[PDB]
Amino acid sequence: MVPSYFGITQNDPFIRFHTDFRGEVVNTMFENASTWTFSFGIWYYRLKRGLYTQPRWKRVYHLAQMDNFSISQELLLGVVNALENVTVYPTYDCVLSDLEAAACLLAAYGHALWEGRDPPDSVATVLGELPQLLPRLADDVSREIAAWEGPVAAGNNYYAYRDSPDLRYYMPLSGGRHYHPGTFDRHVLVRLFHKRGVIQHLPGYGTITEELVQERLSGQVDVLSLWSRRLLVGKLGRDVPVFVHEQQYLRSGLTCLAGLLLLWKVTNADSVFAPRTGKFTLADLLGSDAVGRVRNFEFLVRYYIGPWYARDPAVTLSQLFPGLALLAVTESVRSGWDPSRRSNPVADYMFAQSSKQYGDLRRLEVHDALLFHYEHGLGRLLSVTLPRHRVSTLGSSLFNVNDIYELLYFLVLGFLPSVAVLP
Repeated sequence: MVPSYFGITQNDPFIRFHTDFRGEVVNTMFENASTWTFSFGIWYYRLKRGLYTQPRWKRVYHLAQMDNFSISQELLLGVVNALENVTVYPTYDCVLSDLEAAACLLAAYGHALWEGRDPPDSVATVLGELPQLLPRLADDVSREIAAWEGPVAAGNNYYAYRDSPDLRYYMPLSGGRHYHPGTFDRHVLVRLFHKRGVIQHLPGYGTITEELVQERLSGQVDVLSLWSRRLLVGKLGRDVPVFVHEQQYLRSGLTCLAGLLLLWKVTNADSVFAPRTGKFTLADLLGSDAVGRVRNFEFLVRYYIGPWYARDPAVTLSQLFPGLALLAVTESVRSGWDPSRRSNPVADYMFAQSSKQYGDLRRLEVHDALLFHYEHGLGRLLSVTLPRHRVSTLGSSLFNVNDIYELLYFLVLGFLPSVAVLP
């Protein structure tokens, strides 16, 4: 009964909810706002139009008024549910989120800077320090890209994973829980972390040294392992995973760092106090009755990410930012890339989540195709000359996002409504 609150933008009040932030915000919008007059952009409309002519999906998603940009609550919840699950690792034995894995890599990175930084005490503290750590990481990445050796992976992507065209599942299956040798060879973060001594021995990356054989023989033994244990023993005790051997945590953690780097880059582009371009107002979401250096990213860290992690430590980056997942997947799809060769993968996963015909394995395969697009699109967006410009272009052309204030809400909601139909 004690209400929960999240803060999205500094110019806005906090948003009240009981247990499910996104679900309750969506429900309030359909109950209090004139949704029939809204647009959610052409990407959402094209999805509605495509489904409208398919009787099964028209019924499941309660589609009505074929030539209206407005979408049903059922369709909106369907899309959002698919996006939220993108970086969820749905195995019975998943003990860490992509966010906690990213926090361990970042604490190890901070220690490896050798600048006398105050050691963080927990994942919550590392999250609190993202506004200080991410600019340093972004500077190091920019230097690593400028001095890049050998070829760049397909799509000018510096954050690429080298998977076989036949790889259909995200879970690592080589020698237990490792990805095939060479999977991380062209990934800028892995190259940087290996250069800074964050990662010392990564199976399938580089060559086995005499020191690994000596460690295996004598037992006399690593920055990543030390920081993973320090941050996660409170949560897991003795059962702390070794990221270099349970590579799903290494890969999800790296993808989450790429996601955080992109969020830090685009969220701080302009002030929420500057004159508005778009038509969205908080009243479109909650109803009329209910309502220097740019630091929009720090505001989200303190009033959204931090409080969510405190109440639900299983939270993943796609559950926090389903709009980021929609942008990244769309960037990959539009580029012509396909994980089956190395098309609506969001809609494909929505269908797999609702249909009783799909077994667990088929649903996982469709989930993993969406996640492969997500990783590729995220890497593409972060690798372009001006990431803000490409994100701005996709936002205004497809997702009804026209300024920084609308971008911030879109990233957190997975959609952006505004009055499109007026007398």
